[PDB]
Amino acid sequence: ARTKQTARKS
Amino acid sequence: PSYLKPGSAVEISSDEIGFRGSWYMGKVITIPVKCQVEYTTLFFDKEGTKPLKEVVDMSQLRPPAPPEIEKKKKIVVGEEVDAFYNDGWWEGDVTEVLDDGKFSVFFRSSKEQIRFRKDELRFHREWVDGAWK
Ligand SMILES: [N+]
Repeated sequence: ARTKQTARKS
Repeated sequence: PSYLKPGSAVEISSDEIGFRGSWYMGKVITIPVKCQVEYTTLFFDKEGTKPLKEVVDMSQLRPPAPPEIEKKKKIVVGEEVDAFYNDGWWEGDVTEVLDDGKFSVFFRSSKEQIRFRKDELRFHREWVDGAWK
């Protein structure tokens, strides 16, 4: 359920 | 390019901000220079019904990191590693080797400092012109 929004560090 | 065939397993990289230093897992979907990939670990939706697909640069792709003398080898202060984090592999440098056999890893890009278990780390490899290293 990882998304780009909750994976990005910035 | 042999590994870029539709169905092939690849690690994906980004030039995008916030994804500095990461290899995420995935597979090729179409090749035309840019091509289309489907992430293994990232989704459009928080509910995981739709695997994230993106159009990236071949420059941005690479084969699955090469695979028991390799994994039993000890990790040292100063070794370059990828840590499995946010469901992908992020490169940092080993700053501390800890008493319980855990490691503290510095991430130069995000100024983060995070501890990991050995099972959460793989040795960092580089993919240059068809060869590893
Ligand atoms: N990414």
